[PDB]
Amino acid sequence: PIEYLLFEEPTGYAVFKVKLQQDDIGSRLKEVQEQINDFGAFTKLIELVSFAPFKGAAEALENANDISEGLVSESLKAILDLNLPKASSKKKNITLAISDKNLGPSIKEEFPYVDCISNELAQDLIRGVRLHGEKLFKGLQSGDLERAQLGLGHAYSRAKVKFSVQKNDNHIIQAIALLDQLDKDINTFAMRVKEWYGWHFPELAKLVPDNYTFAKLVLFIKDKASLNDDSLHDLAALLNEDSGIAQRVIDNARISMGQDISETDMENVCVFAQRVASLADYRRQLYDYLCEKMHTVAPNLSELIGEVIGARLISHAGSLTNLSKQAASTVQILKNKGRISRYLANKCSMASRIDNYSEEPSNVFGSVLKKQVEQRLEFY
Amino acid sequence: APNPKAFPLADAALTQQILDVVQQAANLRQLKKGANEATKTLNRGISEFIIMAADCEPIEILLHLPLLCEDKNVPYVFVPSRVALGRACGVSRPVIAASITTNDASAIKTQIYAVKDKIETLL
Amino acid sequence: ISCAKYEYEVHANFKSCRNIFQNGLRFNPDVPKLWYEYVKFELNFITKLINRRKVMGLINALRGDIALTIFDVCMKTLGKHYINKHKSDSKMNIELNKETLNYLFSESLRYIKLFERDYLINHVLQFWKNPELYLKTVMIDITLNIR
Amino acid sequence: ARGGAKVVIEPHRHAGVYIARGKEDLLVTKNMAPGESVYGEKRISVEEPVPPTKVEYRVWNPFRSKLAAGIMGGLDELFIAPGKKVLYLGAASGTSVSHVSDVVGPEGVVYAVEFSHRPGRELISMAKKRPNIIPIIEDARHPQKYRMLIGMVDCVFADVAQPDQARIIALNSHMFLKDQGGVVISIKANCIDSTVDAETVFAREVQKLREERIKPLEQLTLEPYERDHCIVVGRYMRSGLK
Amino acid sequence: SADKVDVMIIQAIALLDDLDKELNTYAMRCKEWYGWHFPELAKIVTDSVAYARIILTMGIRSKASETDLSEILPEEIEERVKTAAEVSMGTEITQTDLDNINALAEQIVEFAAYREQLSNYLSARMKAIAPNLTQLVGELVGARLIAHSGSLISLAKSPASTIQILGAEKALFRALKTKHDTPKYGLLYHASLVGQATGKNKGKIARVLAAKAAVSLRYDALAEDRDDSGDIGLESRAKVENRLSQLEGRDLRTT
RNA sequence: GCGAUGAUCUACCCAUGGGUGGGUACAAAUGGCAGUCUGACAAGU
Repeated sequence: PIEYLLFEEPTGYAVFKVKLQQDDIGSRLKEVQEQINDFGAFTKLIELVSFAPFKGAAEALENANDISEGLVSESLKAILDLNLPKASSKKKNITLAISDKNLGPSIKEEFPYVDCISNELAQDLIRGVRLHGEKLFKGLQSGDLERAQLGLGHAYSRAKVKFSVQKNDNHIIQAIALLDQLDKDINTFAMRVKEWYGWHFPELAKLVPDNYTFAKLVLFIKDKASLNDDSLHDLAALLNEDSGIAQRVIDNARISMGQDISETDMENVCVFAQRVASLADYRRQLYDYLCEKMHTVAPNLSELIGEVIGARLISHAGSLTNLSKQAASTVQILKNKGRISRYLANKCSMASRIDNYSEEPSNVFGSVLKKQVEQRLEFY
Repeated sequence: APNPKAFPLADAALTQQILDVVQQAANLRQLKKGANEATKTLNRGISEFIIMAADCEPIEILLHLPLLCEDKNVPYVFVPSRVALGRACGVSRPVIAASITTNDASAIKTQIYAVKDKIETLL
Repeated sequence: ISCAKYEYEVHANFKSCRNIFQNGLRFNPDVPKLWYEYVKFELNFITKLINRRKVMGLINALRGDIALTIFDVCMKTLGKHYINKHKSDSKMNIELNKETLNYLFSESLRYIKLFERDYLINHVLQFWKNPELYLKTVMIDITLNIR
Repeated sequence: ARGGAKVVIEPHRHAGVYIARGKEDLLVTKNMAPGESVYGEKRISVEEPVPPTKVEYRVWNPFRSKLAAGIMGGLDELFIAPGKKVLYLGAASGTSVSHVSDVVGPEGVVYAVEFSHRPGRELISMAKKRPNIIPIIEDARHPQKYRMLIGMVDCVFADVAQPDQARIIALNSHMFLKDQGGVVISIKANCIDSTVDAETVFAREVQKLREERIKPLEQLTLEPYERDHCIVVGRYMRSGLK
Repeated sequence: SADKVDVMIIQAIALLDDLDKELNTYAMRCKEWYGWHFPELAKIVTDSVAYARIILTMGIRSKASETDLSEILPEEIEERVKTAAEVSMGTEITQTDLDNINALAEQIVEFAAYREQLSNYLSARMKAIAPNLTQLVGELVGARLIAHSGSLISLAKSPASTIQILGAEKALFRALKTKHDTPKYGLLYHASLVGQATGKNKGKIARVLAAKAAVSLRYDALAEDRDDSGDIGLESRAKVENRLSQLEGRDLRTT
């Protein structure tokens, strides 16, 4: 009385037509349990009749949600409709083997001529299927089942536990790592090219140590010679001639003592200067972007302290959760000076707590804390 | 439609048992009173259970904590008044979080275990 | 489609064929190809019936309506399925809506070149309207006036 | 110990776990995603060169993770091997799941289960970071209801504290566990029922298990770490039970 | 001659090492970011440059399933990428974040291109400054030699055995001060000649190549009248090539 | 017009000025450690 069974997988349903039945009175027996484990006979016990894949990960997700919740999905309805032989329900109704006693009623109300069985007998059939699996399908289904398992598992998890999007923080973490190391290696390359081009012209080096402006000045000056009063006014359109620096560099170039060098060195070093200039632009841009994300995700802690410093705390702690979680002395770990510092540590622990666990932050409440600490400092 | 971020919160009778047990506890020094006190007991693994209030402004200061409680398997409750909790825990300002600590050498032992089980049933 | 072909061109139990098509569609609401041949099959139905009544009468817009209803349901369903391919920000929402509308209306354009032809294209553009697409199909209206 | 000592790593008897010897000895397992301590635990580093690379071992605080308390109190066969799979009922975090996932390693996979939400959120974070886990965030009382995601888990670990612990494992294990597969329970007297006392509680739970066919291979108390706890290792037979 | 400046030679090569180092670290970091969006990638493809090129191509797994990846990646691997994009565990990223990561990727590509630009620059400069050595032993190795010894007069100032041993000075000095046996290769390992030699032959070829390198180095270095055509180096390479293949042909077994 | 949302508490001179000493993180360098292997035979018949 178990003619058909329904089995399902992450990527697609299947229906099997059982060709026999393992006997029923004695199905805790040593022998029949072994026969379920030993594929050499369970093949005789079941053969595949159909397999209906899924269309996309999204539809597989919504389908798995439904088969959890106990309602029949559209693909499920269609596959059963295409499979099951019909009957006049009053005499000799058909039988299907399912594991969800909860699902049973929905199937019955849809098809008034099908009986869902879930005994220990049918759970054993499905266990045999769950065990052997991919050998049974004869190959109809391509795909890294296991990969689909992990993916769908994550998706179903997130969907129900209600993960949020803005509350991401690793972006803040990696952002601050970038800004720090980026300032470091930008300065490295800045003094690199500074020494290198001072080989040709060290007067500019001793004049301006400012790096990005150094890069732009290198971008203008090709060699220490092709500089006129027109170039003087051009540097005036650039940084400053009122400071006299344009006159300084033109005089030092007229008297220039750095040995002039190969043309190809001028072009490639100009390429280098363009590189460092674009990189500095990039760092400033990313800094502003960090400001944006901080004021969006956690403006509370930031307004209490500052964008970059709040990112320092979040990174060094590990994440926004952990930083909010831990008590208000580790936040100090990460005379009047000590006193005001500890007070601020407690209040920033506060700000972090609210600013994480909420669904969105409150700059005004952050400002209230800021003003309270400010009035205490004034009390000092 | 969603349960509020304070659930659970007790009815008045259970409020009475909680606050009374808290008071005797504070008089017998089995009690770490204060939000950071509570978080640090939870960390140190010496907590019998956790009371806290659900009217402080804002609520999220202490809403952080039951995360630790659920992970570590210790029960937690929200009483409807930091003012009442303060007057019952015996200090000068409103209190929003307190933790009853473990020690079996406790002359209120059976009292606290019965009340803790009441809480577990609330959940 | 091959089973439909055998069943039809050797015997043409049109009820059997329509059942095959509707079942296959229910299983594969993603395949615009299959929607295409279902539409052209119902066209074959209509044309065969029209010619048979013609020859019978010689010896001795319901149809556009059904075709365009098929068109309508195909549009709605494929649009939904194409959204659900990669199923969240308002801006990407907007651009992907733009892209799926582009795809669906390209499929409509293929339906038109597939193509009572005047009435069919008329209702196609009606359901359409219910930018560059706008200008292309108003040019199409001009070409219809030519036709 | 401190932050400057150099330790000596050593392959523990159980595959996957590792003694770290020094002036003072520790239990340490591999780490999958290097460079991010999960919960404030120190991580030994080693370096091996072909040019160099850094690999990273992680201490397993037995006070804080129950299975690790058991390992350090000595079990005979911990069924969790560097290749197999696992089901892990009751992981309010990855606090033990991080380690079990690391031991199980890249080729095996490990399933986590939770009922709660917010612990589930943190579990999602960890599952994002690490591949081995797949997280199931459902009420653990309906293997029917998440049957979607599991095929022949090769062992089970039970951490839950619900007084129907034996029934809940019976259900999930029947549905999922491979035949002749290591069930491991972490029994808790008070969590099961307070008025009865520890030894009777352990007895009665082992009885329920021995009736639902999980032949209990051994028992352990893990005394010097936590009180009234226990770890009952059993082997799932289902055929030739007696 | 203004282009006869080993000072910028050494500056350029040191810059090459550094540029490689921070290229690698930025590759690792952008891997972290975009893998957080899409974590199958880093394990599927491994070239930082190619990875960045996919980043440039797409910004969402939909555009992954749509666009074509013919030039960057062969087709089996790219359909692997498409199926992963369909089913990936990682989350999805917002517009501004995508803009910023895309711009990082442009920066990575720019450092790449600039690096090989610099390498071929150094190639031309090197054949200009010391042609015979360049032809003999190899651009990169010769550049490193002149770098390590500082000035070209110094590098030619040194004798042959040194230029053989010049890299692994550490193990050399350890062996000397504890009476073990000396190392043999040092920096001239990566010379292509040794790169085809095999074992004890690599040692012997390292020795002979080192001596000829001393000759060529010196002649490029000091000669008042230079043809810049690498004649001595070229004939030297002929010589060592011959010595090699004859040594190789000598098989040690019995027949 | 105080506080559990946190009170109190974690080297030497010249009377809130200057000079000395130590302890961690970052950079510098042509400081140091710190010194550039041997020197006629080999291979084929």
